[PDB]
Amino acid sequence: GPGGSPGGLQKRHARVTVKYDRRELQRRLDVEKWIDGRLEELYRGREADMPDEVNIDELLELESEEERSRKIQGLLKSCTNPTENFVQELLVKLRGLHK
Repeated sequence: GPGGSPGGLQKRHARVTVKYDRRELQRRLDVEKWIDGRLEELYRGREADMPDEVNIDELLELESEEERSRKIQGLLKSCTNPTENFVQELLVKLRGLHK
């Protein structure tokens, strides 16, 4: 439509925002901004349609490779477009501590 579109948002396949806004890590602010911007890109309605957000948990305070980032990749494993961001985001965040 002329800008205002009725159906076709594909910007939030799930109110999934990471609750990591209080810790010494450095992926918390990005935690809410990375996942919210993820479904904003992804699409919701074909693959990731389901929720997906956990990476920051490990890097937040675990000392274990982005195990959670792999979990979201489990539900988003499908990937159908810029998903490369969703999967790389959860992983990119863990790339702060796990290096």
